[PDB]
Formats: sequence, structure tokens, C-alpha cells
Amino acid sequence: KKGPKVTVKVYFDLRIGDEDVGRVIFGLFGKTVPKTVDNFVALATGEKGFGYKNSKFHRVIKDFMIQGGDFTRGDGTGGKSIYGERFPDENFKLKHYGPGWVSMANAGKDTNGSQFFITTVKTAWLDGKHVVFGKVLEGMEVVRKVESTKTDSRDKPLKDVIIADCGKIEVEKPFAIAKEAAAEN
Amino acid sequence: GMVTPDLLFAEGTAAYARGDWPGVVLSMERALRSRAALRALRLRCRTQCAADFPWELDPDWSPSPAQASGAAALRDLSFFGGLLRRAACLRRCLGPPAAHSLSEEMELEFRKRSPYNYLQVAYFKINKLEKAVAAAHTFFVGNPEHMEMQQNLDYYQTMSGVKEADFKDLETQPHMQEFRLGVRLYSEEQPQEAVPHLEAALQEYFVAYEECRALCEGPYDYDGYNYLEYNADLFQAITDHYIQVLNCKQNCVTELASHPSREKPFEDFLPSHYNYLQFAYYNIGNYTQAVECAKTYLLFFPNDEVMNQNLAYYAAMLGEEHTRSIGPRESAKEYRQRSLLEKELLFFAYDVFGIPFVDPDSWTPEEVIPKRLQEKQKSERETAVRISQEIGNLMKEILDVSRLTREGGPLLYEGISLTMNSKLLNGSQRVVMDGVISDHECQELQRLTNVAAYGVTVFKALKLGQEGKVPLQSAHLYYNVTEKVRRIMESYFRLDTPLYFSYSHLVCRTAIEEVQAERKDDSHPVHVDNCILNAETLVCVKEPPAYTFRDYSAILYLNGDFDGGNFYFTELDAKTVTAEVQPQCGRAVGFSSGTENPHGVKAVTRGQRCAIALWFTLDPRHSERDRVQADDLVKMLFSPEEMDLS
Amino acid sequence: PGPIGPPGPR
Amino acid sequence: QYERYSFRSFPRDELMPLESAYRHALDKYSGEHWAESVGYLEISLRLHRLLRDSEAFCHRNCSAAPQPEPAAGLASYPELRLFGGLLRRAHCLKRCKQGLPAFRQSQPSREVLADFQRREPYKFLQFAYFKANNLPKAIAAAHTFLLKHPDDEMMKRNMAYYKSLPGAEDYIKDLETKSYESLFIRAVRAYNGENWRTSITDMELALPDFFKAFYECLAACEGSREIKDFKDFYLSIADHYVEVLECKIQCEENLTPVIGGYPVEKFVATMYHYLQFAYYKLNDLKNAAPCAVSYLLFDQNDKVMQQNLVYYQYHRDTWGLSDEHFQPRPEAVQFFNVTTLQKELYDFAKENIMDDDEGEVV
Ligand SMILES: *[C@@H]1O[C@H](CO)[C@@H](O)[C@H](O)[C@H]1NC(C)=O
Ligand SMILES: *[C@@H]1O[C@H](CO)[C@@H](O)[C@H](O)[C@H]1NC(C)=O
Ligand SMILES: *[C@@H]1O[C@H](CO)[C@@H](O)[C@H](O)[C@H]1NC(C)=O
Ligand SMILES: *[C@@H]1O[C@H](CO)[C@@H](O)[C@H](O)[C@H]1NC(C)=O
Ligand SMILES: [Fe+3]
Repeated sequence: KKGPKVTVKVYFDLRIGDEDVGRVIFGLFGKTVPKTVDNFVALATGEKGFGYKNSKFHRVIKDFMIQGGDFTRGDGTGGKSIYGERFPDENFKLKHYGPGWVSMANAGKDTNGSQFFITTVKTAWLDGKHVVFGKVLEGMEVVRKVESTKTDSRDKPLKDVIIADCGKIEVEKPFAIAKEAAAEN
Repeated sequence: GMVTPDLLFAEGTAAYARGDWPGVVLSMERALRSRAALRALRLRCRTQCAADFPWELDPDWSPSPAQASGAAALRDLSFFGGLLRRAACLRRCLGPPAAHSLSEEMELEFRKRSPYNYLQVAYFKINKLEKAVAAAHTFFVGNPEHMEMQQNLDYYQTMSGVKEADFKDLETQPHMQEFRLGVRLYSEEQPQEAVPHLEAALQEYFVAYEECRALCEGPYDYDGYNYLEYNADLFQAITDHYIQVLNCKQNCVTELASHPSREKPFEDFLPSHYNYLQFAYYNIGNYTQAVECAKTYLLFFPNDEVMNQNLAYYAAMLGEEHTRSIGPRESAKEYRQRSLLEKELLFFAYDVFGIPFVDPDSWTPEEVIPKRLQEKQKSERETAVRISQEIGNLMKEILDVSRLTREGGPLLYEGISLTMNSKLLNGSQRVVMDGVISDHECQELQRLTNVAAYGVTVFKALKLGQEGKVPLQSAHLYYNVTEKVRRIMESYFRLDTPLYFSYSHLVCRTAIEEVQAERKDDSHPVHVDNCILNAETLVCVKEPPAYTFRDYSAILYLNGDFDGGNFYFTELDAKTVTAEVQPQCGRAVGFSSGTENPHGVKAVTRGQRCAIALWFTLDPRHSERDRVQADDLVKMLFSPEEMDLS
Repeated sequence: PGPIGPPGPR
Repeated sequence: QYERYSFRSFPRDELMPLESAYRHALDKYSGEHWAESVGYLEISLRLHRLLRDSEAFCHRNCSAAPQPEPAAGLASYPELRLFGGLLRRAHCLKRCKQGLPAFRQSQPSREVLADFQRREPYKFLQFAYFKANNLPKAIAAAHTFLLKHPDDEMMKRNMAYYKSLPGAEDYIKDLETKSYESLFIRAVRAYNGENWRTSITDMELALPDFFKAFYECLAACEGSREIKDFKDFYLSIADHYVEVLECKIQCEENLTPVIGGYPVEKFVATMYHYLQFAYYKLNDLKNAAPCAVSYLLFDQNDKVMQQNLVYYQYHRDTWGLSDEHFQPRPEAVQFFNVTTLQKELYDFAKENIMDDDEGEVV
């Protein structure tokens, strides 16, 4: 089986208000989609002042996905990249094969910002519109825990979900992965 | 690794906000250099890969009996072997293809020379006034409608340290500067100093033309999200891409002839070079070059009377043997021959595939245009002359001049009545008509939009009808009514130019009664279909984020069984209301989409609101691309023609 | 006993 | 389901999109209505054949045409000549496709076309036939599916049960059969039965049919692709061709006949081997020598044929031969050139064009 090669890994630590529910490890495809992995890694490491630290998930719609990455405004209208404000779509070489595939959220065409979502079920109606650049490697149980928190009519979680930390883990040898669902022990 | 320009530009803008002048100078200079280096790299390997693997030519095809199939296969294999060799060479230079891509907002930022604005402020703040005045002059040349730049340059010039000669342009192309300098020197009657500048301008022009032609092989331009339904086979995809590339190469002619100081390009750029040169050479006393330049001018416009008189006078002054000895310049000959061949190919594609081409040159002979296109052009000329004569008669029979010369219209079809003209609607370029379609047509279109569910385009409706999901009579009626509205609206407003489609969709709006709580906010703010409404300063900016080519707008309503949903025309401050129209069946409101007609729609309180929205263009380059395919589909579906299968 | 037939997708 | 089929006169009663007919057939299949599902599956098969034949007829008028010679000046600009010729060919294709009845319906998706190519529908068909008391057609359809896929689990069980059934030992036939296959079988039988002229006639009929089918199959592979990256002119024109080239490379093997459950290896060289022996036994070496040279062209590591060549060479003057009777037949040379060029181009493009952004999972 042929699969994409992962080049960098990033980690998040999540907190639901007061409990620390765990750590999530993403592995990003840097040789397939560069300039989109770079934006994510730069914003995670916080090397330019602004970053994902102390940000929040604002859409936890059940059985669909969890979205976050708006560090400027509380709602889902803010966010900026390192290449200005918005940058164009690169290539749709990968699809949404199942749970745990990370992708870029956009409000039209060529409007990628800094907001991402993690799909929890297979979404084949989104292919060709959103650009996919990663896959969840560890901590699928934490994603499942966050997906089941109580929401409201606008999908804003009643208790806040906070990225209490974010960083970067280096990979010495690129390796391929399977183009299917992930983990789910 | 030549960091991309936009990352450095963002760094510089942030530093400017913070107040770190060394940061902005460092970052902005790096951004400029990075853009230049990437452009030079692209130019260098495109030229190198073209010169390593030249195109082969074996057009001696043989239709040998029982051997035509294999010969065709071998010919295709020759062509694609050559293509793959060039692609491998290009790939092994260029490097990472992510570096040469940047958004359109950044391109707009770079074409207006914003980094020079930032740099001049920074340089003044850190006392480098020479570079400050250079940057200020470059920015001022780029944008001529800035009084702030003018006063800044005044302040710099009064201060001791800088002179008049310090004003050097850091961005404009060399051939344009040489031409402008030589033409200015000509206008002061100093022919001795005019010829070397003009000859340098000619040489630079040819070099810059070759450089621009090699940067035109970029990505294909899918119109929006239509890359998800692109179904062209190999030889049709190649043809579409090549026609686009050729069109760009031909439009490089009108781009090398434009300067930001002028609002239109120079007319007849290259022949004008020769026109100036011949008279300057004559005034010097060099007759041989004079007759040579006259002869190379006559090769573009071969029937001119003035230049023929000049050549006859020179030849009388000279001897006939010398005149018959000399001929035109060879660079001009090669230029002209290649241009004619490319134009022939582009006009053929326009005739057959329906892909429009607007000629950038006024020296093209009529022999390179097919007969169908010539008939169409003659018809357009005749209608323009007729419209002008009618307007002249009306003005003889004479805001009010505007309200009269360009408002009355014949209203071709029957049953269409003028409900409100512009005066009763408080403005200019306004009309409300009634009875564009009957009730049965409205019901059929309503069924079309209810079943297929909400913007549905005419091409998409035709495809859906072909599959079987919607009735086909509905799709054909949709197509018919769109074309009918276009014709009536073009005839009402007294237009001499033809009118082209831009976009159209059928939309239904539903009211939800469970989300009406505390809903005091308006459904949609006042806007202008042309530019972005800045109500804060009561101005409008025509910018590439907005659809600046749209000229006229129209809406026709298909039902009146709801409450709310009014349409109003409003003033620029976006508060007061000037006129309101009540949607009904068959009522059409049409207006010019400029900045003199800001409009808005209210919220629907309950019911169903369904209408058609249409936008039209006067620029043939910006025509609806999906309309050609819809026309082909209609011809195929409703006017079949077999081909003698026996 | 009986040939196996495919499950009906639609 | 191919008796009432004619390309020239296709009934206007059953002209519907291929996808809709397939959808209705599967809907009735899941509804336990067998007769209607049989009818609709047969309709969809006939529609697929009509689409394929229309495409073949269209690609013959345009590409295989005499060339217009342009003026003397255009001979100094090679790129414009090449792409103007491509433009003219594309226009001829588009103009020719509008007039054919099969192209004025809605065209199917790539998934459905690949699905039909993989002979999947036949699965359903065979089951349906069993439920309508059509045992001979049931075993025929099972055999037709099994012929393309020999490693399926359920189909082997079905075929074992069918073969257990009495009488049904002689209805085994391939429903998707070709002309050259039957001609080859007949000629082989004649050769084995000590008769030479009949074998010669049948093989000489079979060769051009194979070549015509091969070139139509090559021309049918130049289809569309799905757009997923936005590259420059030469870099994207050369990515479409690489997919087309994969499909073309995998095309001589699909047309090879299968006898006894094993594909016949070296089909064209085998034809020439048979032809050469038959011509020898009639002492007509004037036709026996070129076939031997053609066989040696296709397979250069056969000592038997090289010895035969020596035998023919040394007797040149006895039978009055000329050097003109020592070259390969031209059709074989064309076949050899096309196949070898395709393999070389694909091997080249699998080192310089195709990106390395993937790997094997471990
Ligand atoms: C005319 O100009 C050409 C080139 O500019 C020069 O070679 C020639 O000597 C000139 N003729 C005279 C009479 O000066
Ligand atoms: C559309 O207009 C054409 C041209 O007159 C006409 O033949 C056709 O019947 C019309 N279709 C309708 C009314 O559905
Ligand atoms: C291609 O089709 C047209 C349509 O009638 C026909 O006139 C022409 O002869 C055909 N071309 C060839 C080479 O048969
Ligand atoms: C076809 O192959 C033969 C066998 O070597 C060779 O002589 C001929 O040049 C080839 N023709 C091509 C490659 O066009
Ligand atoms: Fe509007």
C-alpha cells in the first residue's frame, strides 16, 4: 500500500475548563502540501508573536467534526496566516478518508486562514473544496471526549475547551502512513 | 532559498505598525529583491529549456492503404516524446513550485508600489533623505492622484540635501523611459539628441517583448469551482490551454504600450516609433535612413497618403536607383509575420469554438478574418451608425438631456408596458416594466426551481433537464426568457455597443418563523454592484475584489404571494430611501449598476420569494463562459442533425 | 445447494 | 443479449442514459423482481456497446485523415504548425460527435465506465438468470465473468455447482467474444488436422482484425482526468499524458485470447510461427521467409527460427529468391515500433516526471 509521507509532528494539550484530558499528536505531510504545513507549524510554535496558544474550539457539532483556530476573535470570523491574511488553495491531492484527518477551513475560494477542523466521520461531500494536510496519530480518545461535550444551539461548548499548550516535534526520517481511518482502539 | 515575497511583506507591515523602522526597511527591501529574483529565475529556465529541445517537424504524413492507423500512432508518439523531454528539463531547474505562487491581493499591492510608500516614511524617520526622495518619486509616478505625496516631495525638496536630478524612477521599464525622453526632446526641436534615444528605445522594445512573451505559460484559468466538472479529453484540454496561452501572448502587445501617467495606451506604438524617426533623420540630413524608415512604416499601413507623399518627395530628392535599392527593417518583418500567423489561429478558434478574441492592433488586414465574423462586424457597425443617427434626430427635435437622450426605448415585444420611468423613480438610469412574461411561464419557472433544490444557472438547468431530474420545457423556457430580457434591456437604454452576458441565477428565499426572535437587524446592507461602498466617507473604490466590469442589472419577479421582500433605491449615505417597488408577477426592474444607484432588499417576513437576477457587460473579454456551452447544448438537444451512419 | 448472489447495493 | 444489436439502426425506444438504466436494473434487483432486472441489465449492456462503437467510429474519421499542406511561410515556425494541426483535429472531433445518437444523451461517470470495463454487471446477470429458469444463459454469464477474474471466491463455487448440473456441459461460451478470437481458434483447429490452405486463409483474415482492434483500443484510452493540482502549461500537459500512457501500456494484454484458462503468450509471434510453417509445407518459401523474419523480430532468442533462417538463406538461388524477400512485413514493423516506443517513454517518465511524494507503508 502507498501512502503519504509525514515530515513534521506537532502536539497539543487540551483542557476542559479545569481537567487536563490529554495530548494529541498530529503528523503533517510536508512534501505533498508545503506552504500549508509551514503556516500550521509556525503558528503552533509561536515564533512570530501570535499563535494557537490559549485559543479555543468554537464549533463542536456532534458526529461531524471539531473546529478551532481563531485566536483574534472569540467567534469564528477572525484569524490570520503568516502570508498576510488569506492565501490561495494549493492542491487537492488527498481526500477525507475517515476519522482523524485534519483540513483547512475556508469561507469560499482561496481564503485559507488559520482555522482547521478534525473530521470524526467520513465526509466525501467536502472533497475538492477543502485542502487536507495531516492525520491524527495519537490521542483519538481525547478527540472523542471533546466531541461529546455538551453544546448549545450555536454549537458553542458550555464549558470552554482550551489549547493549554502547543509545540513541535522533529522527525528524522519521513515515513508513509495508511490512507484510511485512524486509531480507535 | 528565496523566501516568498508575501511573508516578508507581512513582516514589514507588522513592524511598521509596531514602530520599528529598521525592521520595515530591511523587510521591504528584501521583499522587492525576492520578487525580482524569482522573476529572473522563471525567465531564465523557460528560455533555456526552449533552446535545448527545439520543436521537430516531420509533416510528411503518408495515408498508406491499411497503414493509416499505425502512422497516426507514430506521429502522436513523436510529438509527445518531444513534450516530455522539455517537461523534464523544466522540472529539473525550477525547483520548488510553491515559491512562484501568490494571491491576487498581494499582486495588486505590488502593482501599485506600496512598499515604496512604507520605505519613504521609514527612510525619512531614520535620516536617509536621498533614498527617501527616490522612493517618494517612484510612488508618485505610480499613483498620480495623491496630493499628500506632492506635499511630501515639496517638503523634501525645500530641505537642504537633495536636488532635482535625484528624482530617479526605480520601477518603470527602460524602453518606456527612453521613448518618453526622446519624444520630449523631439517636441523641443532638438533632432540631434532625439535619434539615439529613439533607436535605443526600439532595441529595448524588442528585447522586452521577447521577455514578456516567455512568462505567459502559466496555469489554466478555471472559472470558479468548475474544475470539479471539467470533462475534456486529452486533445481538447491541450487545445483550451494553448488558446489561452496564445491570447496572453497577443495581449502582451497592449501592456508594453501603457504607462501609469496616461489613462489609455499609446496608439500604434511601433509604427509611431518609425513615424518619429523618419522625420528626425530628415531634419538631421541623413536621407538614406529616412527613406529606409519610411519604407518600414509603409509595411504596416500600406495605403497611407501622407507617408506616401513623404516617400515620393524623398525619392525625388534622391536618385531612383538608391530608392529601389533599400528595403524595410528585418526585425519589423519578423515581428509582423509572426503576429499575422498568431492572429489567424486566434480568429479561427473564435469562429469555431466560440472563444472571443479582441484584436490589439489596428494594422491587421481583413483577409485574416473568416466570413462569418466579417458579417457580424458589419452588422455591428450598421447598428451603431443607426443608433447615432436616431439620437441626433432626437436631440434636434429637442439631467433632462440625460433623462431624454438615453432613456426612451422601443420596447420591442408586445404586452410590455412602461410602468414607471426614471423621473417617477427619483433618479437616472431606472425603469420598472410590467408583463415581461405571463402567468404560465411564471408557474413553470417556479416548478423548475422548486424541484431542483438555491442558485441554479441556465447551463446547470439544461444539464439537469438532460439527465431527467427536471422537465426540459422548463429549461428551454428559462433560456428563452433570459435572452429576451437581454434584448429588451439593451434596446431600452439606447446602446450602440452590443451587450454581453455576465452572470445569471434563479434563487428562492424562504422565511423561517422560529428564528424571527428580536430580529431588528436588516437582512442585507446597502451595496453597489460595481465597487465597494465606503459609506464612512461617502465614496466608492473600484477594486479587483469587486466585479468592476458589470454595467447593467435587472431583476424579474415570478410570484407575489408573500409579505415583505421589497426593493428600494437609496442614497449614498445608506440611510434615506428614494423609491420602492412592489414585487409582482412579470415585473422587471432594470438599472445601471454604477455608483449612482445604491440599492437594497428588505427581509421577507413569511412566504416564498423567487426571482431571476441578471448582470450584463459592455466588455467582450469578460463574457459568461458557461453561455457558449449552454448554446451548444440547446442546439444539440432541440435541433438534431445526423450524419448518414450508413 | 444454492449459488451465492451479490448483495444489492441500490 | 447481443442478437438484436445493430450500430446503424439502434432502437429509439431504449435510448436512455447508461447510468439511469443501470440504476433501474439494480433497483429492481434489490426488489426481488427478476424479469425486469434481466431486461434492464441487457439494455445497459447494449448501451455500453453502442457508446464504445460510436467512439471508435468517430475517432476514425478525424485522426486517420489526409493532411492539409499550409503555406510556405508557416514552414518556418514549427510550434504554430504542430498546434494548428492539433486545433484542426480537435475541431473535427467535436463536429463529428454531435451527429451521432449515442453522444446526445447524458454521459456516464468514470466510476461507472471502469465498473463496466471490469465486467462487474455480469455477476448480477448470472444470478438473475438462475431465478428466471435460464440455466444456459446463467452458466454462460458466469463463465464470461470468471474469464476476466480467475481468483474470485464465490464465482468458483457457483461454477462448480453449475457444472454439477446435468446437461450443462456444452453451453459454456463467452458472451463478450471477438472476431479474431474465433478466427484464430478455427485456424488452429485446421492446422492441427493436417490441412494448410484453410489455415492460411483464416490466419490471414485474423491478423488485420487484431491490428484494427488494437488501434481502436489505443485510441479509446485518451480520455479525461480529474483535476487536483494547478501547474504550468508544459508541466500539466505532460501529467495528463502520463495517465493516458499507463492505460495505453496496459492494452496489448487485455486483447489476448485465453484458451484453457491461460492467456496465450506472444500472440502475434505465434500467428507468424503458424503462418510460416503452413507456407513451408506448401513449398511457397516466397511467402515463408518474411514470416520467419517477422517472428525473429518479435522474439530474438529462438534457435529454431534462426536455424530455419539459415536453411532458407542457403537455398536462395534454388528457389529464386531476392533480398527483397528477406525483410519483415510492414504491419509487424509498425506494431513493433508502437509498442517499443510506448514502453521506452513510460520507463523514461517514471524517473523524471512523476513526483516522489509517496512510499510503501510498513
Ligand atoms: C546615416 O546614419 C547611419 C546610421 O545611423 C550612418 O552609418 C551614416 O553614416 C549616416 N549618414 C550620414 C551621411 O551621416
Ligand atoms: C424558445 O424559443 C424558440 C425560438 O423561437 C422556440 O422555437 C421555442 O419553442 C421556445 N421554447 C419554449 C417556448 O419553451
Ligand atoms: C467524416 O464525416 C463527414 C460527415 O458526413 C463526411 O462527409 C466525411 O466524408 C467523413 N470523413 C471521412 C474521411 O470519411
Ligand atoms: C521500428 O523498428 C525497426 C526495428 O529495429 C527499426 O528498424 C525502425 O527504425 C523502427 N521505426 C521507428 C522507431 O519509427
Ligand atoms: Fe445588487
